[PDB]
Amino acid sequence: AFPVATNGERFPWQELRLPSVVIPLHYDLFVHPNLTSLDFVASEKIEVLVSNATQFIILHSKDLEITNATLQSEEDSRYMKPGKELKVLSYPAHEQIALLVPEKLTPHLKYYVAMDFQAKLGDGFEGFYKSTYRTLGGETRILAVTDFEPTQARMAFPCFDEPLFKANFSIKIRRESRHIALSNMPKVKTIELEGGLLEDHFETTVKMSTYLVAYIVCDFHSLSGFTSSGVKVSIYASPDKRNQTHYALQASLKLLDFYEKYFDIYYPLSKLDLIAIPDFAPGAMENWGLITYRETSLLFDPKTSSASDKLWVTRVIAHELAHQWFGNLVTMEWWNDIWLNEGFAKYMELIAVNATYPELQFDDYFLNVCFEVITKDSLNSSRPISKPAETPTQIQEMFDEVSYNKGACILNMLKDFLGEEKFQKGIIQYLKKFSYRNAKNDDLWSSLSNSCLESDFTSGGVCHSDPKMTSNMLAFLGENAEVKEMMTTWTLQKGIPLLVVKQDGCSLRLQQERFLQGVFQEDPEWRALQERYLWHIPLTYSTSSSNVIHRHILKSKTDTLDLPEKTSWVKFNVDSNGYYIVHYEGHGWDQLITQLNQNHTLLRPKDRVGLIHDVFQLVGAGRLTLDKALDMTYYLQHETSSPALLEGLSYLESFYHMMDRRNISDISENLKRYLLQYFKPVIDRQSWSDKGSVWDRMLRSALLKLACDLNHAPCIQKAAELFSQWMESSGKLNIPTDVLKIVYSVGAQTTAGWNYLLEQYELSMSSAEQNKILYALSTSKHQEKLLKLIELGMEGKVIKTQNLAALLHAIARRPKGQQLAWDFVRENWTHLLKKFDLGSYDIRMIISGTTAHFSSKDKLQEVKLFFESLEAQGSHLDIFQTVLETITKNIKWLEKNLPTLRTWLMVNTRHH
Ligand SMILES: *[C@@H]1O[C@H](CO)[C@@H](O[C@@H]2O[C@H](CO)[C@@H](O[C@@H]3O[C@H](CO[C@H]4O[C@H](CO)[C@@H](O)[C@H](O)[C@@H]4O)[C@@H](O)[C@H](O[C@H]4O[C@H](CO)[C@@H](O)[C@H](O)[C@@H]4O)[C@@H]3O)[C@H](O)[C@H]2NC(C)=O)[C@H](O)[C@H]1NC(C)=O
Ligand SMILES: *[C@@H]1O[C@H](CO)[C@@H](O[C@@H]2O[C@H](CO)[C@@H](O[C@@H]3O[C@H](CO)[C@@H](O)[C@H](O)[C@@H]3O)[C@H](O)[C@H]2NC(C)=O)[C@H](O)[C@H]1NC(C)=O
Ligand SMILES: *[C@@H]1O[C@H](CO)[C@@H](O[C@@H]2O[C@H](CO)[C@@H](O[C@@H]3O[C@H](CO)[C@@H](O)[C@H](O)[C@@H]3O)[C@H](O)[C@H]2NC(C)=O)[C@H](O)[C@H]1NC(C)=O
Ligand SMILES: *[C@@H]1O[C@H](CO)[C@@H](O[C@@H]2O[C@H](CO)[C@@H](O[C@@H]3O[C@H](CO)[C@@H](O)[C@H](O)[C@@H]3O)[C@H](O)[C@H]2NC(C)=O)[C@H](O)[C@H]1NC(C)=O
Ligand SMILES: O=C(NO)[C@H](Cc1ccc(O)cc1)n1cc(CNS(=O)(=O)c2ccc(-c3ccccn3)s2)nn1
Ligand SMILES: *[C@@H]1O[C@H](CO)[C@@H](O[C@@H]2O[C@H](CO)[C@@H](O)[C@H](O)[C@H]2NC(C)=O)[C@H](O)[C@H]1NC(C)=O
Ligand SMILES: *[C@@H]1O[C@H](CO)[C@@H](O)[C@H](O)[C@H]1NC(C)=O
Ligand SMILES: *[C@@H]1O[C@H](CO)[C@@H](O)[C@H](O)[C@H]1NC(C)=O
Ligand SMILES: *[C@@H]1O[C@H](CO)[C@@H](O)[C@H](O)[C@H]1NC(C)=O
Ligand SMILES: *[C@@H]1O[C@H](CO)[C@@H](O)[C@H](O)[C@H]1NC(C)=O
Ligand SMILES: [Zn+2]
Repeated sequence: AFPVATNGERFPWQELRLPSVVIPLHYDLFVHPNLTSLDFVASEKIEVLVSNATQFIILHSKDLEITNATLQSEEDSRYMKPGKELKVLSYPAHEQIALLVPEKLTPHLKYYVAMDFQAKLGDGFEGFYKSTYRTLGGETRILAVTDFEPTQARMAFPCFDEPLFKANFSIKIRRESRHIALSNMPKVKTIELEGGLLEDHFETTVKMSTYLVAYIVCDFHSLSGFTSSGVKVSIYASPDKRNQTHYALQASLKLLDFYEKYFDIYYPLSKLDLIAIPDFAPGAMENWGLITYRETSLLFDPKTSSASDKLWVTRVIAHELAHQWFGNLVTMEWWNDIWLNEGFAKYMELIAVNATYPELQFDDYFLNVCFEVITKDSLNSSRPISKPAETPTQIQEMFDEVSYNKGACILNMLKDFLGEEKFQKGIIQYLKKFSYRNAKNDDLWSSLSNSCLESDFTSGGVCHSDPKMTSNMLAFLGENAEVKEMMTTWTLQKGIPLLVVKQDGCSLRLQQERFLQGVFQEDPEWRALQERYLWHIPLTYSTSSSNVIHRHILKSKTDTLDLPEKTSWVKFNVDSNGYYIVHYEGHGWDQLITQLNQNHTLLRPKDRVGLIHDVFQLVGAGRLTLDKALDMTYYLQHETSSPALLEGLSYLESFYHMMDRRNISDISENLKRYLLQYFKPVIDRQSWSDKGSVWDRMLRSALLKLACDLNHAPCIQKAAELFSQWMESSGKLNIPTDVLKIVYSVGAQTTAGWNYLLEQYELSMSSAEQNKILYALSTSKHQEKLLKLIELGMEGKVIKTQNLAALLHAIARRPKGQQLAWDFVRENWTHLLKKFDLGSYDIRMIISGTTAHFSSKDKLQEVKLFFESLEAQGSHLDIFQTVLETITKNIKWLEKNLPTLRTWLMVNTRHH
């Protein structure tokens, strides 16, 4: 048959997508939450318009007791005040309710749908839920906060919980006298009810999707300032943490300005609120006018927050602010095109931080975003940027490295192609065109391809007003359709192309092929995954003679350009701005490496980190033996650009940790030696201080951490000295932030230090400190402590459970812990599920956070079996395949190149 209701009747409607016959225009929403009962009583009146006559209305509701349902109208006199009662049937399987009407409704007539509902405050990071913080005095205090994206709005009021059903919202909220209440838009009025309660009436909203509605009740304080635009920006936090909001304010004002100018679009609201929520699963959520954060994302305290931390805090404020346009002013049509929000937001981070905090050096850190997402696009299990999704759980999965980074990287790839100007003018022509409504994937390429430059040029020139037929316009319309084709290739093909370059004297044979990790070229598995995959890759290259940047658009599977000067080497994808790996056949890889050991300044600094990255990724592909990737780090002795230095190193440091976790002592013991010597010079220049530039500071941290993990006797001596000095000061002497984490994890290696550290985790007012303390706590050798941390996190009283996920991962990466963590997950999967949504980001990082590092044929089968057991019940996530392929990639990489690592390091000890 078809759906059956809770009362055992029927649902008029069978799909989980909603019906487009009734569409909502306005929500009168009223919420009265009682915070000492931990429940809420609410009501709502939805002005709807029906386009096609109907017998039944369909909404979403979940875990919501509905206790009254009427229908009124002022255009259809049958439902004239008071109005006839409706009868509701709940179909909990699609999270839908059906309101059933007495008489067929009239097309083109507005009705008001009214419901009273109630529920207990949720206790789990979604919906309208409870949250606790700690005061400085030791008091513990409660607030209630909403988190809705993507589909939990339906858990706090009945509604049409899809983006595109955009409406206006009117919120009134009732509160005790000791609380305040915030929501999306500033408060108009506060009427005093008679018992002493208060009713906050909020300015009603501009048209917006449901997942963005927010309300909060709490007792936070705030610092306020104004933009040059006239917005009141206010950072809200726990009373005692108010100090820590100053930089949030500083940066968000500067940023909100920048965004307004760059988009040519004012922020539409009158207020903008940043609040720091103590219990909060995401990094932060872009509620229009009321942005919510983990404290670690928004709060900054200078005695304890690191300079990296400030870069982080500046990044997420950049990101959420960008959503005000990309997300709220323009929302994706459906969750397939979620990258239309996140992709653009991740990218604006870069332009906006670079624009407003050049000192934060964020342009040298953006290649990590692409590099990370690349190692997941090197597997078959990867998806494309736009993929269909229908159930809640699929939608949540849609928020991943792909939706965020691949989207942000191909954007930055597009910009280099079109140029900042022509890119900005296409962005404005899109946010302006789709303001207050929705846009699908294609719409974005359309307005970015039909972008005009220098305004309209001459009004009556090359743009839409009274244009002039010229052989430029036929190539402008031709170049416009060229780019709309090329991008659509990037957005619907999974994976990332690898371009093969062969230099045969003035002749370069270009080949493209999907890049694949843990699969060789001579294999049965490889030429069947080269199915139909072909991209329009906009190439770039500089030769060894001239610094000229040539630019060709390869649209074929083979192609040949002609080199005129025919010189020493040729570096493709200059500055690395293009989403693709280049591998040189012949002596190409050999010419470039010698160039690095001779000068190395003959290749621009981005070219280098691209090479370093490209090189090692290609031994993952079998296309290069490991001794040519290691041979490159020899020039790091002279390397002066910190980015290249740190990429080089991490690769080396990855290996050391791969050698531990297994017992590969002799190799691990030699990596330790090839690092501590041969990078001794640079390590020895490092201050134990916060003095220097941002990359100076970052490199000190990176390096001093390296030597103290490798038991380098001096470093561990000095970090100990600072630690006991700190503890013998009862916290009176300050440790420089940049060695703060290193000192705690050196001190943690003893039960004293450790127990003092755990005791001060519970007393610290700086969640930046607490986070560093946790890491240190996690680095303990005893499995007694490690497990106590784990259980403390489950409880959620001492270590708040929002950290459990990340805690498990710190433990599992370290050898004395990888097993404990993996055992704990399997022995508790059911229990862990009651706390998190399978498909929540928290679950996906517990699953891959304890399995991804595995690299032996035995562990693989534990997992394939554990995953199989999960699938058996109501369970399935894409992370299952990606974990497997990754462990596989590691097994292959170990057995193909381990003897070469072993032998390379042995050789090096001979020559020096
Ligand atoms: C969430 O729900 C909680 C309860 O679960 C509510 O808290 C209660 O709120 C009600 C109403 O605000 C309170 O009820 C009133 O309490 C008075 C007693 O207060 C004493 O306080 C001091 C002690 O220092 C004495 O000096 C004083 O004389 C009292 O002994 C009663 O006397 C009240 O009755 C009289 O006054 C009212 C006020 O106008 C009149 O209407 C009556 O006719 C009557 O003459 C009244 O019963 C109750 O005390 C609160 N309890 C607690 C523990 O706080 C929250 O208000 C609610 N919050 C929200 C947002 O909904
Ligand atoms: C629901 O939200 C929409 C926004 O998406 C509201 O539309 C906006 O309505 C206002 C006022 O009706 C328009 O303001 C303008 O102000 C100047 C001031 O003098 C006036 O001269 C203009 O003629 C205009 O009214 C605004 O342009 C409009 N914006 C959009 C995008 O439509 C709508 O009013 C909201 N509905 C309710 C019931 O609140
Ligand atoms: C990060 O911010 C800096 C600061 O604006 C950006 O650098 C600037 O980029 C613009 C456009 O790329 C430069 O304009 C052009 O410069 C070249 C240099 O010769 C010139 O020939 C062109 O005709 C044009 O004037 C601008 O000069 C440059 N400023 C500086 C100080 O370098 C940078 O682009 C930003 N990065 C990103 C990724 O947005
Ligand atoms: C690796 O290649 C770079 C680029 O050629 C080398 O830097 C360059 O070194 C030469 C000297 O061998 C410099 O020449 C000098 O130029 C000044 C005027 O600019 C002139 O007045 C002097 O009499 C002298 O001829 C050249 O300027 C310099 N390039 C830059 C940008 O400063 C680098 O030294 C090479 N690495 C080596 C040789 O180890
Ligand atoms: O950016 C957002 N919204 O626009 C945030 C997440 C965020 C905020 C600031 C950042 O600098 C980066 C990411 N966000 C997602 C959701 C609902 N989906 S979720 O599955 O529960 C989930 C949470 C976090 C997820 C994540 C986190 C890193 C990478 C990939 N993914 S994914 N709510 N807020
Ligand atoms: C909703 O109503 C509209 C308009 O009454 C329907 O649109 C008509 O559909 C028929 C079907 O072939 C066409 O021949 C007409 O030309 C359409 N007219 C208009 C004005 O759109 C629509 O099919 C109805 N859909 C549902 C699901 O009820
Ligand atoms: C539903 O509305 C009617 C209107 O007369 C009211 O009497 C009734 O108490 C309401 N139900 C509730 C508040 O649960
Ligand atoms: C916050 O700033 C004020 C002003 O200097 C100071 O009195 C207070 O002690 C500060 N608190 C912290 C934790 O820095
Ligand atoms: C690779 O992915 C494709 C499409 O997602 C799928 O058909 C194929 O089964 C995958 N490879 C393997 C070995 O299963
Ligand atoms: C490594 O080898 C030594 C040699 O006996 C052994 O005692 C130790 O337990 C091994 N470590 C692991 C993790 O197997
Ligand atoms: Zn986002």
